[PDB]
Amino acid sequence: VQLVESGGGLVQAGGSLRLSCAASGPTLSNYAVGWFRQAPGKEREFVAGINWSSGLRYKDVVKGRFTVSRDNVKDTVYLQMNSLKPEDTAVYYCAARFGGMLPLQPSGYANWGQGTQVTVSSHHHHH
Amino acid sequence: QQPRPFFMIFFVELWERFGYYGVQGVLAVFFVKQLGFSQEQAFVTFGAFAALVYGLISIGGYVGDHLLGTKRTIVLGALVLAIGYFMTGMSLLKPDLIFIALGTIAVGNGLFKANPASLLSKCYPPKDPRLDGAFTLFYMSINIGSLIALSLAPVIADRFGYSVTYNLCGAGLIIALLVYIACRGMVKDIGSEPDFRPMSFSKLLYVLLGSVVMIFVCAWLMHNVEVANLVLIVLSIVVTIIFFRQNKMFVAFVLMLEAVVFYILYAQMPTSLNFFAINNVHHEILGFSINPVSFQALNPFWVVLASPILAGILSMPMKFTLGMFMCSLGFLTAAAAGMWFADAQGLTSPWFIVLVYLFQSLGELFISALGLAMIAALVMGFILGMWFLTQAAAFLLGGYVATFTAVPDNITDPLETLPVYTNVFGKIGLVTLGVAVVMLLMVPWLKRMIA
Ligand SMILES: CCCCCCCCCCCCO[C@@H]1O[C@H](CO)[C@@H](O[C@H]2O[C@H](CO)[C@@H](O)[C@H](O)[C@H]2O)[C@H](O)[C@H]1O
Ligand SMILES: CCCCCCCCCCCC
Ligand SMILES: CCCCCCCCCC
Ligand SMILES: CCCCCCCC
Ligand SMILES: CCCCCC
Repeated sequence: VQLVESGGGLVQAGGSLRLSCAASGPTLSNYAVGWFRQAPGKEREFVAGINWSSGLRYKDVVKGRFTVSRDNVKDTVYLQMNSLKPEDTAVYYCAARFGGMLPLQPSGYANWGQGTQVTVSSHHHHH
Repeated sequence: QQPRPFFMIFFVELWERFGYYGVQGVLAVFFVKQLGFSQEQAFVTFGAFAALVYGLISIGGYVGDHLLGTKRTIVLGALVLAIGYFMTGMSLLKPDLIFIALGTIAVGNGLFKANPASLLSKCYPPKDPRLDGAFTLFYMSINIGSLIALSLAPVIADRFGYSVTYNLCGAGLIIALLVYIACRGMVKDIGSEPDFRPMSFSKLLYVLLGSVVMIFVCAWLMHNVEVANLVLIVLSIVVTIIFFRQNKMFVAFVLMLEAVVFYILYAQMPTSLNFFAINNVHHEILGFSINPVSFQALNPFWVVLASPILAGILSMPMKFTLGMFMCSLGFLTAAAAGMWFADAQGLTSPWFIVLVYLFQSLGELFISALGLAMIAALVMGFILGMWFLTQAAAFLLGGYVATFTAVPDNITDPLETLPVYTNVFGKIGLVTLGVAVVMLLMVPWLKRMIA
């Protein structure tokens, strides 16, 4: 019923970060966990998720870069973010809905984390 | 208002039904998530489980009437039931146990179910005016236990796991037994004839042996639902042939076939309508998030509110016909909600499901609450057995019907699942409308035969 997100932070373009979502009470195993993100001045949008039986869903613009996966021992869900780009900069949320569906809008999910800032800088080393 | 033994029977029945519906509400989800069954397997396995639970009811009535006594068979049934619930909780340690545990629940119900009602019948002198009210309150007891179990058991299983849920089902049975034992003195002059002679240990062993054999047979049939279909088809032809050899029976037969359609639809609440709620309904009502599996509690909920009211307010075939029209409307409402009133993300308001369950529960109050009680007016033990057998066949058929809504575990988009549910529910509602119309057309002839 309450999810804790961890693992945000600051990274340079092309780098990687891992987000994790854990639930205090309810076993997360029964839940589809979707990752949403809100960039400055826009609405929360679906990024990626895994349902209660290992089915996966992805936003087009993150396919081949983000992977959602689940550790059912630790009751934890992960979002592995590789090849990060400046426009992946946002506040990231995990959200949980009972069952096998990953609806696209925030209203499909009852339980929400508090949000973690992910920032991707155009920084690269000097040539 | 009622004799004192009524209150004991009320609470024994409540706690036994609490245990049962604690299992029924979570069983299909348990099959899918815990045992890894596909949704098709879970649905047909639930159909077989429910078929066995209801089909054996004739045996426990025979055991209570003629072998051991009503009060003894209440105690034995309650003990076998509690053992079954605890065996189910243990099945999480030893998964190979699951079918045996479910067979033990099935046989337990078969020993138990007929006997509290039988006992309640004996608490009133035979033309006591309070009888009708007593049975409406008995049904409300069944549905209060079911309401609590269907509300809370999915929450409990989510928060603490299935072993705790099943152990609490067992505990509910234990406290049914404790309430019986504490109130034993209230029914000292109440029972069938064997209750008042010393117990025959010969007959007690015949019943324990037959029970164990039946437990293994049930486990096998639930594991192999294909032969279960075969067995029931053969059994049905044989019973129909015997029935036809032995014009009020023709009316009992036709009302029984209509009841079959009703039980096929009832079988959808724990299977296809449950996963419809999981997959295509908002899990929030009046601002509260809820476990969508708990939506099954809307059935006893509406029964609890509507049974007193509907007790306050034609005759048999028309009441049956009305119930069939209500059931048709429940499934047409489900279909319409999905076809026209869903979100852009594919989700429907849970108020449509509140209404679906209202329609289905009114159908229940018209058909099955008021069925074999008044099939007994056209006939007796044989037809009682036939009713239970046909209702078991109906649950097997219902599981099969539910498989048309099964969703693969990799689907994640509600807009892919919504058209499957709406197609199946709309066709169920249309077929049921046709059945209701044929029922309506036959009401005058049927009502003539009762003359
Ligand atoms: C329509 C039938 C309604 C059933 C009535 C539910 C009985 C009340 C539950 C016990 C007390 C409430 O305890 C809790 O409350 C929160 C918000 O209220 C609910 O919701 C929370 O838990 C459930 C399952 O554990 C999750 O599916 C749900 O998405 C989560 O947000 C649950 O229902 C209940 O776990
Ligand atoms: C009321 C007397 C209690 C009788 C209990 C006897 C149980 C016999 C066990 C037989 C094992 C198959
Ligand atoms: C190897 C798993 C076998 C499980 C059998 C469970 C039997 C328990 C009897 C009470
Ligand atoms: C009133 C006691 C009933 C005894 C039945 C128990 C058989 C195991
Ligand atoms: C009794 C009707 C059975 C239909 C099976 C396909």
